[PDB]
Amino acid sequence: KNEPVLDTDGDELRAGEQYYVVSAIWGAGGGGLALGRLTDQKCPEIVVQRRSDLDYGTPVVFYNLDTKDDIVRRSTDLNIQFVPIRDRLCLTSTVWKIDDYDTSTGKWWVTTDGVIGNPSPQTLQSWFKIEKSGNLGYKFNFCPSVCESCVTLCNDIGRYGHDGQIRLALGENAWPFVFKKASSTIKQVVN
Amino acid sequence: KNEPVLDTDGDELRAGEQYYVVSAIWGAGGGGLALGRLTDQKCPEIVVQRRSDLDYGTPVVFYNLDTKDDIVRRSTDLNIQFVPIRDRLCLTSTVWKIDDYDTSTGKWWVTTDGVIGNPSPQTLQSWFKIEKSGNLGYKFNFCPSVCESCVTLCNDIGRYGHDGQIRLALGENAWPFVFKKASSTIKQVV
Ligand SMILES: [Zn+2]
Ligand SMILES: [Zn+2]
Ligand SMILES: [Zn+2]
Ligand SMILES: [Zn+2]
Ligand SMILES: [Zn+2]
Ligand SMILES: [Zn+2]
Ligand SMILES: [Zn+2]
Ligand SMILES: [Zn+2]
Ligand SMILES: [Zn+2]
Ligand SMILES: [Zn+2]
Ligand SMILES: [Zn+2]
Ligand SMILES: [Zn+2]
Ligand SMILES: [Zn+2]
Ligand SMILES: [Zn+2]
Ligand SMILES: [Zn+2]
Ligand SMILES: [Zn+2]
Ligand SMILES: [Zn+2]
Ligand SMILES: [Zn+2]
Repeated sequence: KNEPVLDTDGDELRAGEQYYVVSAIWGAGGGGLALGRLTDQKCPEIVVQRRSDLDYGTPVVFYNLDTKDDIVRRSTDLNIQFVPIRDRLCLTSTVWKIDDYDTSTGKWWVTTDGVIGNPSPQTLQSWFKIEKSGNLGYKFNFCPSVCESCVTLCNDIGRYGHDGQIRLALGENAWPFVFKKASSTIKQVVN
Repeated sequence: KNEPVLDTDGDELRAGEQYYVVSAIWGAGGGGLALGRLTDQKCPEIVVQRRSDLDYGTPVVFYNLDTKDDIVRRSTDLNIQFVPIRDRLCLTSTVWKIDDYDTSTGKWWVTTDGVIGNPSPQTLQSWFKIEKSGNLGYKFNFCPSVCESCVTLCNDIGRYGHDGQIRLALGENAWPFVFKKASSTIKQVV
């Protein structure tokens, strides 16, 4: 029942379709999201942002909580999965999830090896919401409500430098994004 | 400066002194807290509650954020450490800390191997608060203020049965406790 998330063409986002997640702020605001690697723990791959605003990164696909709903809506728990075109460097999943607290940095990082579906305590770390960010794009929000009796973090996602890369983590200042159709989705609006 | 936490004799808690942490609800509400262990895990030890209300468990000591304050006060971050009278089972610390999320239960357990002091992002999981719980004892709360920029859990601590034992975890319904001074030795000013 919530309002649909829109892409840069003004079209409602469709579950199951590929979208680049691109910073709503260009220049020093960077480009799109992608799979990255840390040298101390190369798998699972982490979520990073490309520094070049003309690099849209790797597309993601959204999976709704209600698998019957074709539309991606604001403020509704969903799973997010990178869909790389090239061969896998890691055998962990490319599904986003919130990591365990990192004492070395004070951060709750967005990483991968998440799980699709099965809303439950077991999958709590894999559920994200998309929220409107004022009048400038959207933000990711980790505040799952799939388990009413579970204590959870409830916080927006920002971007933070670590080891020379731009990572995503829970933080006080959300980073805004827009959604751009990947080539496979552009085919869906043309005959 | 917030109001002091009081023990069962009406005396303020002092840092470094040993206190049993005993359920304010007796009978089916159980007894005091103690070090325990899991089946697959001997180390670090976990925080458990004794089922018998005349078993006060293992005493704890409190460490203040500011090492100069000797009084334990409500709604202030502190470290909590078991001081067992029995041989250690582990080389890990007996300092309380919030565990990593347990996907198999949906719980954020209170465990040990925490750290004393050094309020920082590195030690964030080791800082607890004591709050009044209405007309019946005190509750523990995990909601550290030691790192203003850090994102943190912020929740009361309840008691939950798992795998035959009574554990503590973050939860919506806090469990109430009182503090019984453990030793009959002289109350010496630090
Ligand atoms: Zn439309
Ligand atoms: Zn249109
Ligand atoms: Zn290293
Ligand atoms: Zn590039
Ligand atoms: Zn439906
Ligand atoms: Zn991890
Ligand atoms: Zn680290
Ligand atoms: Zn690193
Ligand atoms: Zn105050
Ligand atoms: Zn008063
Ligand atoms: Zn006194
Ligand atoms: Zn007094
Ligand atoms: Zn002072
Ligand atoms: Zn240790
Ligand atoms: Zn642990
Ligand atoms: Zn750890
Ligand atoms: Zn488990
Ligand atoms: Zn179980």
